[PDB]
Amino acid sequence: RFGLTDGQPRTLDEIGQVYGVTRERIRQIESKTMSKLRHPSRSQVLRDYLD
Amino acid sequence: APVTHIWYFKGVPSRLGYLLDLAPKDLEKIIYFAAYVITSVDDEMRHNE
Amino acid sequence: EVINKLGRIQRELLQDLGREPTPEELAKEMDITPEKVLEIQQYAREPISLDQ
DNA sequence: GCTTGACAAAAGTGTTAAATTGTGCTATACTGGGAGTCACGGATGCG
DNA sequence: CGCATCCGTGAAGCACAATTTAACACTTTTGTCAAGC
Repeated sequence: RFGLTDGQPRTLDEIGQVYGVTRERIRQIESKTMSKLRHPSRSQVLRDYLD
Repeated sequence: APVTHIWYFKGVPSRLGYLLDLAPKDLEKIIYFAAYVITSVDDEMRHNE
Repeated sequence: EVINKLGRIQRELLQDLGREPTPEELAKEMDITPEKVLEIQQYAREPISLDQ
């Protein structure tokens, strides 16, 4: 999604079709990941770069 | 058009002048469009009678 | 071209009032608005040498 | 572990207008600039 | 060959053609949702 491994950001459907899921499924799992990672318990380590 | 490096046209000694056996002023006149110089001549019209 | 027009007008109009014309006076005769005149004056700028 | 469909915002196509950039042209006659020196070693030549 | 003397260097204004910007309608895609199967 963010292209961290290659540098090319990808749209939803473009990475939904590499697996066997729709674009909205990619959106749903992305929302899950954003909700889980955004929580302070993990963001406390990553925040200090530009807190 | 061709061009000659100034460091060798003059400098006491003038490397170009010594190389070609021309005085600095004579060489200066040729490089800088002030006098003509004969590049070569054919003997077939010098020793032909 | 327009830079020369501006320069000549600025040089000439001084005798009318005894001051170096400002953007208002210049615009009043160049038929252009002050902001464009300021842009022209900036555009007429020339680079200085580092070796000074 | 995830689909159908429906809406609105953002990413593209294309035509047109406006501005921005480059080359040419002007016919009385006029015809050649002007700017604030000495000291050093090396090439030439004299007997 | 032994050295002196001269020599050059350094220190006024527009017309028309072509190119380039950035307006806008429209199209497509991308992101988003409740409700749900």
